Amino acid sequence: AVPFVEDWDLVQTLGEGAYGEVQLAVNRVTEEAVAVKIVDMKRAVDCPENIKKEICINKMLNHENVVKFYGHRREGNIQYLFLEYCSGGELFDRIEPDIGMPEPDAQRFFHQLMAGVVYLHGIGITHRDIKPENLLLDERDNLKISDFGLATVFRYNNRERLLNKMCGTLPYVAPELLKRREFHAEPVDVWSCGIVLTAMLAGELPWDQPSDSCQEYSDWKEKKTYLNPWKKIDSAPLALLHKILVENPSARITIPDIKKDRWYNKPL
Ligand SMILES: O=c1[nH]nc2cc(CO)c3ccc(-c4ccc[nH]4)cc3n12
Repeated sequence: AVPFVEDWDLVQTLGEGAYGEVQLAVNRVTEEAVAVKIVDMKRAVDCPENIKKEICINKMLNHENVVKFYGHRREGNIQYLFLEYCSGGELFDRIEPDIGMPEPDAQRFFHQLMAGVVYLHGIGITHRDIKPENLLLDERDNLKISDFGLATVFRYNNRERLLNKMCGTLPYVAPELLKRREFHAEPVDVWSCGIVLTAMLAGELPWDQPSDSCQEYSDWKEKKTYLNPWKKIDSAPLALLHKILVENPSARITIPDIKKDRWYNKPL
């Protein structure tokens, strides 16, 4: 990207994406900032197809709680994706370890998270890796869903399909990914949003994984909310978490009903 880097300072690394590292690029003349995701397609034989899909999905998106996609180009074996620079950083860094953040801040972010996910689901897209590292903040602390490297289409027009791919980040994945050969897309994203809410409120992930052998998950199934992280969480948001972190995805709360939840609507 020699002409580009003559005019744009690749100032620093912002982070890792599913398929590559993301850099802050600043135009020397205009000082416009853009995020440049740099993907080495030689790292996997299926990387070209995979990054092509991320690009394709990105072209479908336009929402205030989704990271803007500006464009892309290839040079040799490297794919460059040009994305909104979200100057508020990752939601992850608003979460004080073992403490979380103030409840009003968690609620606001959660509302914005719901808005983004509703939008994605409405266009038939599931993100599949919702976590604080993939939720960015703009200059006014508006939440933006980031990184569609693991995203896929679960509804073609008005026809849903079941998914089967075990992907995502283990502490955030729904138990059906470890239990059912096929499953519905939307409840998996709802579950990860519940784990994000948990992390925001208590600064602590509740379990390594929602599997039968994970004691911390068994403790939750057994309603032991007198243990961490749950004992740090007020009963109101905890009541919502009780509805989101339901093992049977068919019994799990849907987003329309999350919007009816008492804590969701609570003036703080
Ligand atoms: O601005 C962006 N666009 N895409 C991304 C992707 C990541 C990786 O999570 C990313 C990570 C961090 C930051 C940031 C940190 C501080 C201010 N901003 C921006 C990011 N970022």
